[PDB]
Amino acid sequence: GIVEQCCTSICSLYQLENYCN
Amino acid sequence: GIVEQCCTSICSLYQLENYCN
Amino acid sequence: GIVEQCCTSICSLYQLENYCN
Amino acid sequence: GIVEQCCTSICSLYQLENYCN
Amino acid sequence: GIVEQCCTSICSLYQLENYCN
Amino acid sequence: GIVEQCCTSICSLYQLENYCN
Amino acid sequence: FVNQHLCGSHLVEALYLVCGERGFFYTPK
Amino acid sequence: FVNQHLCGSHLVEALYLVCGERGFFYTPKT
Amino acid sequence: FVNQHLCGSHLVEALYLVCGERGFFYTPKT
Amino acid sequence: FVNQHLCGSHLVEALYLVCGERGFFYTPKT
Amino acid sequence: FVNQHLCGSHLVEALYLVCGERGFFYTP
Amino acid sequence: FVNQHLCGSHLVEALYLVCGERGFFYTPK
Ligand SMILES: [Cl-]
Ligand SMILES: [Cl-]
Ligand SMILES: [Zn+2]
Ligand SMILES: [Zn+2]
Repeated sequence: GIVEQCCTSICSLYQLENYCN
Repeated sequence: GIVEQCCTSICSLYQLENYCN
Repeated sequence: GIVEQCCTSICSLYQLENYCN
Repeated sequence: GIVEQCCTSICSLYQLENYCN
Repeated sequence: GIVEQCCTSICSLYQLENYCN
Repeated sequence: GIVEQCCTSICSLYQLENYCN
Repeated sequence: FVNQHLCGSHLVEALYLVCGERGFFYTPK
Repeated sequence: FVNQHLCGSHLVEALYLVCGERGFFYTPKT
Repeated sequence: FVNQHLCGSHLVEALYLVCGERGFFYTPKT
Repeated sequence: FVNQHLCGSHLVEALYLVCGERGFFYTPKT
Repeated sequence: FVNQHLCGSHLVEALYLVCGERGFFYTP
Repeated sequence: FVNQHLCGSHLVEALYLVCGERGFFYTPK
């Protein structure tokens, strides 16, 4: 998930926008 | 400045980037 | 919406739980 | 103490309340 | 209390300090 | 830099003041 | 609306704490 | 794991800001 | 209610930074 | 790494939500 | 003014996320 | 990892409180 993916490496705001509904 | 601009109305991510070095 | 309900008055923890998955 | 109890294992809401006045 | 003094006008770090243990 | 100085060890208020304008 | 904008940042932090494992959906509008 | 607990705190704050009007879903479990 | 609620949140974080190792008591009313 | 200090920061925010009007004590020793 | 004070704490966290490696100058 | 990234969010917050009306400079690189 977002944790495995954004807690092991830094997510740019463009990677974050994917979880927006 | 940033204050008069973004505490008055909600600044978008685009507007805030004008404040970055 | 939660904003209208919990930004107007303070929601207890029980009230916020209403919005969990 | 709080730090010992909650900085390695997550403390639940009920454990946090032990530190309320 | 603290809320009464620090929630209308900004309290400085020196004033907050009279609240430490 | 600041993160190398203040994220390895905790900086005091005197060391953070160094970054004030 | 900035007071609402500010309050909403705090509400998501409270939802995160309260909800735990369950998670939550935040739908302002 | 408190580390993951802390990070997720920070990730919900970034989602809030990035998603704006649209909102988001926070589903750790996964 | 909300405004003082929001300010108290910011207040405890300032006390945490200022008081460091001494700790603190937060009693809104008191 | 200031892990403890970071943890502490989050704990006082969690205690403020949990305890409400009652308030709480924060002693970094314990 | 505490309201403006509370808002700039939120603005600096936002600047932190938007700016990244560029950093920023925060001048009220 | 993101330790540095998490720590920096807390440092900008502490600088904001320490510096007051002076403002501050956040320059990581
Ligand atoms: Cl606020
Ligand atoms: Cl953290
Ligand atoms: Zn943190
Ligand atoms: Zn706030």
